[PDB]
Amino acid sequence: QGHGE
Amino acid sequence: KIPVEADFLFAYSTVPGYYSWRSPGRGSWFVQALCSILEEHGKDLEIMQILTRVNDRVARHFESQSDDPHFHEKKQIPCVVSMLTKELYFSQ
Amino acid sequence: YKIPVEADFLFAYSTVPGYYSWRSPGRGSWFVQALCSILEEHGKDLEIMQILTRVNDRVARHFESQSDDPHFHEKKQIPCVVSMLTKELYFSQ
Amino acid sequence: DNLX
Amino acid sequence: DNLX
Amino acid sequence: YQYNMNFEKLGKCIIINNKNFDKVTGMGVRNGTDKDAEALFKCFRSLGFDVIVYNDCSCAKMQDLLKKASEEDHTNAACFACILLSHGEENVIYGKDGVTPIKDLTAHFRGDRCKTLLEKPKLFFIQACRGTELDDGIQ
Amino acid sequence: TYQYNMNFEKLGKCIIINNKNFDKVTGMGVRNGTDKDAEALFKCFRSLGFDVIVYNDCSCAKMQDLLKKASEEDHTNAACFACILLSHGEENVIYGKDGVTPIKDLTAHFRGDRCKTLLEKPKLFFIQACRGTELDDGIQ
Repeated sequence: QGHGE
Repeated sequence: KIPVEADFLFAYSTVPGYYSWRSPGRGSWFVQALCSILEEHGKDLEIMQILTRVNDRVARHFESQSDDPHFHEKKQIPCVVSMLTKELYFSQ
Repeated sequence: YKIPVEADFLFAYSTVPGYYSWRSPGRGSWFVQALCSILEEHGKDLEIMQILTRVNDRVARHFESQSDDPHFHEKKQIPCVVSMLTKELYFSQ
Repeated sequence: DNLX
Repeated sequence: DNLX
Repeated sequence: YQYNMNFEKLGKCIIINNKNFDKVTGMGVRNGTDKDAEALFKCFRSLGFDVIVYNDCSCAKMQDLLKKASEEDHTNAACFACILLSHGEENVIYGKDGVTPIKDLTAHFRGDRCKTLLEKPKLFFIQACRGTELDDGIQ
Repeated sequence: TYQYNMNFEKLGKCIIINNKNFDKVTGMGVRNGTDKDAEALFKCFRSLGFDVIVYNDCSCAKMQDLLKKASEEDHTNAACFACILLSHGEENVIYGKDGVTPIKDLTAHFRGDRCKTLLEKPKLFFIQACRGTELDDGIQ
């Protein structure tokens, strides 16, 4: 999945 | 080989030794928060993100009430214990 | 309008409650080995829980105790993360 | 509130 | 290995 | 880097909702708990869990329930979930008839005691006290 | 938002307590390999941008004192606080050369109401130590 600051 | 104790996650409503609050009309703080978050992000955030947002909601959007001065205006912070070995998403 | 005195703490334990923690006289404790390794590769781009989660998996899948004594032979370990954090922690920007 |  |  | 969720079943979810306790335990009625239960029954349902609720369980009941669940075949499940709502103290929860160590309830799912859940997340959400301390907050 | 505000003059203090030697009385042995952990940790955390400090063979009181003073220092200019404990331990306890002390008393120094300059800031504790005598035989 996408996890981003 | 896998540690027999691996992949467990305990999401407590409060830290060890402390009390855990529960509104007789709206239900406990932890569950209220866990539900409001799961209901909006349960399917798009990793379990730890979910539970961390629940921690903040139980810590900021809640404060005890009681005609007893000793139990008035108390606070609460949940406690997450992860022995998980991967990211957890309830989807895909 | 207040904050819990216990909030914002995070305890990254090398092992779970009631268990021993393994350490290699030559290479150092497993947990620390794992932690540093991961931190070196992702310390500045992964969230703390992602980092520690990968450390758990690493400790769990990359280590097995060696000992002459068969009672302490081929045993495993799993770290334990306790979060009271109320936000995502990143060591960058 | 109550205590659990 | 040792124990801690 | 992600738990494989590709199974036909997300998993089972045991919600234990203890509201009423035996006058001997000394604990009072946990009002609003039924609201939590129902609230949880929907969330976890929406998530994909085949949830079932049990009310005012005895410590034995809670043990058998979790024991049996662990002895179920989770081959086609991604994970497992369990929610405990009750009175509690450090390391333990109340049954309508007393207190039982949380360790015993959960130990049943250790890798060497439930193969079908090996390498699959085992989730426990616990709403209950863990002592008698209070947090007075700050600022 | 959802991320701890990391925009401070400095990331923060990183206190490492490297306990390798213990008084014969404690019955604890020399923790060989701890110097390597301490070295790798120090480098690692210095790398992150933490101000690293390493203490060695600490007495129980020294550990209590060392942390208390740190909680009294001014943290206003730091994003967070980190402490790493490398030593012997049993459930809820860590060994000093002296003997045994509660982990809770060690960390309590930084609770919201006792270290206001770290309020709303993340307080991390990495702990390499035993917490009992059980062993994991693993499975599969």
